[PDB]
Order: sequence, then C-alpha cells, then structure tokens
Amino acid sequence: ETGTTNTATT
Amino acid sequence: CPTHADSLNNLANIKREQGNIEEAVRLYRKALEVFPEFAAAHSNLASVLQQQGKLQEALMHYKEAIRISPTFADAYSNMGNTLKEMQDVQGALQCYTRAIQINPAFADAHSNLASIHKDSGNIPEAIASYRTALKLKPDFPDAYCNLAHCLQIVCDWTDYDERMKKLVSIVADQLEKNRLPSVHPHHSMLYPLSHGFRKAIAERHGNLCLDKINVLHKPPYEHPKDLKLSDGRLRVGYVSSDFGNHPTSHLMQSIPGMHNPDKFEVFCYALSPDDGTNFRVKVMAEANHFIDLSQIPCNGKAADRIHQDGIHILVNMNGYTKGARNELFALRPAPIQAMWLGYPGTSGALFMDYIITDQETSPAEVAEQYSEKLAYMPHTFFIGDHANMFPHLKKKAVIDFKIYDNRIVLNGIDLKAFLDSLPDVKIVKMLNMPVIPMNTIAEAVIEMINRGQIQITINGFSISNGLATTQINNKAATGEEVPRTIIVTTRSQYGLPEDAIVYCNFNQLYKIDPSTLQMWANILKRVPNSVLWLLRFPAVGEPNIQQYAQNMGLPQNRIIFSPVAPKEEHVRRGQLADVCLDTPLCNGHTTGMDVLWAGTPMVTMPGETLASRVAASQLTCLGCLELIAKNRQEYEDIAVKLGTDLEYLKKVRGKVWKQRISSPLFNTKQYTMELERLYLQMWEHYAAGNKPDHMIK
Ligand SMILES: COc1ccccc1[C@@H](NS(=O)(=O)c1cc2ccc(=O)[nH]c2cc1Cl)C(=O)N(CC(=O)O)Cc1cccs1
Repeated sequence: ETGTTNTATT
Repeated sequence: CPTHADSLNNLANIKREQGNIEEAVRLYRKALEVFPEFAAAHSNLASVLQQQGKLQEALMHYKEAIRISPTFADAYSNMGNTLKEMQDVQGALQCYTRAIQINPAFADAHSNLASIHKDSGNIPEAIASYRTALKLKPDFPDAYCNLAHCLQIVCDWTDYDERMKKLVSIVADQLEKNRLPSVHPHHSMLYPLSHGFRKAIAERHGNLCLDKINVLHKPPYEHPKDLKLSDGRLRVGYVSSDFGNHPTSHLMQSIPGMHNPDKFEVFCYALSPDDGTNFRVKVMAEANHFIDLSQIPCNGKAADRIHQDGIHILVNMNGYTKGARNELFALRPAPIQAMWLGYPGTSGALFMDYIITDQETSPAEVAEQYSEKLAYMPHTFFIGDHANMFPHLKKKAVIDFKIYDNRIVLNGIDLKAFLDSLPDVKIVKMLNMPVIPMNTIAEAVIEMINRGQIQITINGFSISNGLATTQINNKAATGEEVPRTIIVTTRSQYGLPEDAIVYCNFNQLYKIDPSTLQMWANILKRVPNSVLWLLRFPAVGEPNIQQYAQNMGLPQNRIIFSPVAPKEEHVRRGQLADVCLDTPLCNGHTTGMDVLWAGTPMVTMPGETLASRVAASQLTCLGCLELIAKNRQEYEDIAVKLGTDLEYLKKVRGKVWKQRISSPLFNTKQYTMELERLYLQMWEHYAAGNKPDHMIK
C-alpha cells in the first residue's frame, strides 16, 4: 500500500 | 469574509505542517464559518479528516469542495487519496485522471497516480509518472522515495550511490523537521540508513496510529492481573490480516492447534475476510476462538472485543505490512503485546512490549535497534509448516540417466511402494537415496517431460509432471493439500544445465543490490561450470539484472530465469539446485525455509539489521555453521568451495538433508512448546508487575 501526497491549497 | 477565512486557511496549513492536526481541523472549520463556500477549506479540512481516519466525513467535504469549484484540481487529487485508502481503486484513478486533466502539471496528482500503477504491478508506468512529478517538482520526497523503491523492485541500479545519498539526505531532513518520512519502515531495511534512522522511521509511523485513535477518546483498559477468570489458562491473541493463503499461514498455521489447552486458550483475530482456502479453514477450526475483525472496521469497537475476551498476551503478526490494523495495539487492550514472525524489524512504537526473536537474529549488542525488549526463543524465532504441508518432500528418488541427486527427482507419498514395484532399484547410502536405472520405466518418465505430457501410469501408480500440478489438483499446487501422486522434477523442465552447478535464489528481486550481484558474479567466474537461477519477480527486472551481469563479464546464458510457480512447485523445484545464494541486503526468510526443506545448502552473510540476519539464524538452528560468512570474501569462498569440491558439496547437502528433520528448524510441535515457555516468562514477569524487560537470559 503505497502512500500518497495531500495538496494544501493556498 | 473570504479574506479572513483565507488567513485562517493559511494558518491551518502551517499548523498542519507542524503536525498539529487538531488545531488545523479547528482552523479549517473556523474558516468555513467565516466563509461557508470556501472550496479550499473544505478540501484542506477533508485532508486532515482523512489523516484522522474519518474517511466518510472527508469525502463529504471533498464533494462539497467540488460542488463549489467543479474544476478544483487539488480536491480531485486529495479525494483520490481518500478513495484509494477506501480500497476504491477505480474511483481513485478517475479522480487522479480528472485532476491531471484540469492541471496537466499537477505534480502531486502524477505522484498519486503513480502509486496506483505501482500497487497494480505496472512498475514501468509508475516510474514514468513519478519521474513526471519530479520533473515538475524536483523537491518531492514522496515521489522520489517511492520512485527509488520502484527502481529497487526492477533492480534498476542507475546512479545507485547518488540515489542512496539523496534518500538518506531526505530522511535526515524529514526526521530533523519532525515530518513523517517518505521511506516506508518495511523498505528502510533496503537502504543504507543508520539504525537510528530506521527506528525513527518506524517510531513515527507507529505514532500515526495515535492520530486515528485520539479522535476515539477511549480511556485506557483495565488488564487482568491473574489467570483466575480464565481457569488458570493464559489467553493468547494472534492478530493477523494473513489467516489464509499468505506466507505467514504457511509458517505458523499449525501453531494454534498445537498449543497446550491445559495452560493456554488461543484466540485468533483475523483482520481479513475468509478467502476460502484451507489455511483459513485450518486456523478457524484449530483455534479455541476465531474472531473475524474484518467485520468490525472501527478500531475502538474491535479493540473492545479483544479486551472483552480477556486477552493476556496480544501478538502483532503484521507490523507495517499490508492489512495491518496497528491502531488496535495503540489502544493496548492487552497487558502484554509482542511482535512475532510477521514483521522483520522493530515497530519503533511504544505500545509493543516485546519482539520475539533469538540471539542470532538479534544479539544483545544491537538492542538499540529496537524499541521493544528482546524476547529470545531457544534456537530460532523463525518456523515453517513444511513438515505438515509438504511431507512428500521428506524422501526423494532420482533417475540415473547416465549419480546426481538433483537432475531428475521423484517425490511422492507412495514413493516407496512405487519403488518396491520396480525390480532394479538401487540405493545410495548417505537417509539413503534410491536410484532408478535408465531402464524402460526411466525412459517413459523422461518421455513425459520432453513431450510435455501431464502424467502417466506405471505399475498402477500415477506419475505427475511437476510443471502441471494445477491441471492435476489445484489444492495440491497451493500447498492446501498434499499431492497424492508421484511427482517428477527435472532440471530440463526449467532449462537448467545437466552437467553444471546451479546456484539459485528464489527471493524477490528487490532484495538484490549491486554489491550482491557483484558477489554472485565473482562466484560464477570462479566456478566456470555453474549458472545462476533467479525468479522473474517482477519480470521486467530480468533485462535489468542481465545488463549488469553482462557488464561484469557473465554471458546471458549463465543466468537462468524461471517464472513464479505455485507454492508446492516452488518448494519442490528447490531440489534441483546445488546451492542457494542468500541475499545479504535482506535475507529471504520464507524462501530460506523453502530452500532448506528441499535439502539445498544456503550461503548467507548476516548483516546488522534483523532482516539481514534471519538466514544466519535459520542455519545456526539447522546446525550448519560453515554456511555463514563473516564478510564478502568468505561468502564467495564458501560458495566457490561448494561448486568445485563435489565431495564437500555432497557432505554439506547430506547434512542439510538430514538435519532439516533432526534439528528443531521445522519441528512446529517443539517450537510451540518453546513459545509457550516464553509466553509464561512474560506473564510471570507481568504478575510481579515488572515493566517489560529483556528476555535474553
Ligand atoms: C512476502 O510474500 C508475499 C506477500 C503477500 C502476498 C504473497 C506473498 C508470496 N507468498 S509465498 O512466500 O508463500 C510464495 C513464494 C514463491 C517464490 C517463487 C515461486 O516460483 N513461487 C512462489 C509461491 C509462493 Cl505462494 C507470493 O505468493 N508471491 C507471488 C506473487 O505475488 O505473484 C511473491 C513472492 C514472495 C517471495 C518470493 S516471490
């Protein structure tokens, strides 16, 4: 189960 | 007021980077009070809600964000991550592909998309998408470390040293900034990281479980302080997502039924549903109690059931592997919790009291590598159900086609009865090995293999082609059943040379590194009449390995590749090799047990990590100290001696052949009694109240 990246919207 | 909500949204992003998730959630919601239609706050909030395991509430906000802005690329990508964690891979792909449609240069989305291809087995596409993300965002720890593992999987050693430098550089920076490292704990064993970095990597992945259990607000459990409620029996809970057709069951499926019911009450907690295999069937029937926790998704309720069963020792058999629900252990429903068998390394976490190992695998001087206390087994912590699963391999017979012991091999439950029906069976005293001459019967078996026939009958006995076990009895092929026919295994089935030494390694390719292949190349150059036997896992790694072997001067025909075979065929065809060359970077723990059961010597060079010392531990228990190398030069010398001194090879092969039975390596009955003695040491220690201490003795 490869991890993912969440995006922080500014 | 979108301006004030924007300030709150940026502040929440900052708190989010610092690990203050609770405050980030409070700030995102406050921004949604000041600006209800804040699509960015909805998405950012859903991300942290996902970190806390509140996936259904996260999806609700992701969709609320996309109702506001139908072209919100960040929302689709983030929502894709929540759908993937929810096992909805098609839904994640549609989200990822929609995000990249809106923003072609969305680095995160390409990396997230690459994760699906990686988990799917489409490594070349994962590499392509990870490189795209790094091309758009060269500073991308997640995309770089997962790309590094993709290259490890396919044995692409392109700029390996520099790649390792940057990996270690990325982890050190992440550990310094108190960010979750991008290298997985299971994969850390493969990279030149310090033992401190490996434990730190584990420690921070173990802390993730708290984020998912803190929102549960559960109080600590009251644990039993005696065995009166369980009629003087110690209640042991085995937690595993692998009660079925999985290597772990292939190792310990007999242990539950072999526990002494006078002193122990065994509880098996499945984190996975029933897959319909006999492995699952066996454990469910032989355990005193079988609890399918896959039906209880909530860790709070699931943890309650464990505590409400009165468990004294809870055993973690997953570590940081697929299917693990370590949140159950973070809640500590049992007074004593121990790692065992499933995971080759430290949890790095607080809740795990012990790790079940041995003096060889985890000598006391390396206690700093583990967060848990060392609990030593008498000989080796490892174990396999080979004696119960593959009894037909306890004896063998060969065909003198000219006397080799691994060119044409016959195995079977009715082998002696079949040999007794032949008038010209000879014996070679070693248990001695019977030899069938090159008679009419011998030509008939050879004809079947060459002609590719499935099986023949001789004197009423069925003789099965080893390559066609699935067409004969699929249960036999998976190890669920014992094959009831006499099976024929020949080097000719796999293109192996009839008159050359065969060094084998059926480990997964990612365990090989440039130094390891260089050792094997040195061994092949020193033993001219030899070849290397490797597994096609993944198949796209075959050309990669060849090229490097080609650079080192070995022709392409010196390295023979075979496809992945059913369990029974994998363990049975190990009889065709002369020696097994273990991988020093990460030992093949289950693979070593399979090779040892086949009577094949294994050469190993124990490192410092637990994963690199299991092979040495197995041989130490088997009683073959001459196969353990202290450095690379001794590793090569030991291998070259087995391939050129055929008298020494015969002696070492007979040693493994005999001691696999006479030594405790495969004796599950003895292993269970020794494990029970260790369990009681832990409880006796707990009865006094002492904190978990080393059981090295
Ligand atoms: C960590 O292992 C895992 C983890 C999760 C899921 C399954 C496995 C693994 N199970 S195993 O160890 O009992 C096994 C090994 C070999 C090796 C050579 C061969 O020719 N046939 C084999 C058949 C078997 Cl059942 C597996 O099936 N595979 C095969 C596949 O997934 O296609 C992967 C391998 C493990 C070790 C060497 S290959």
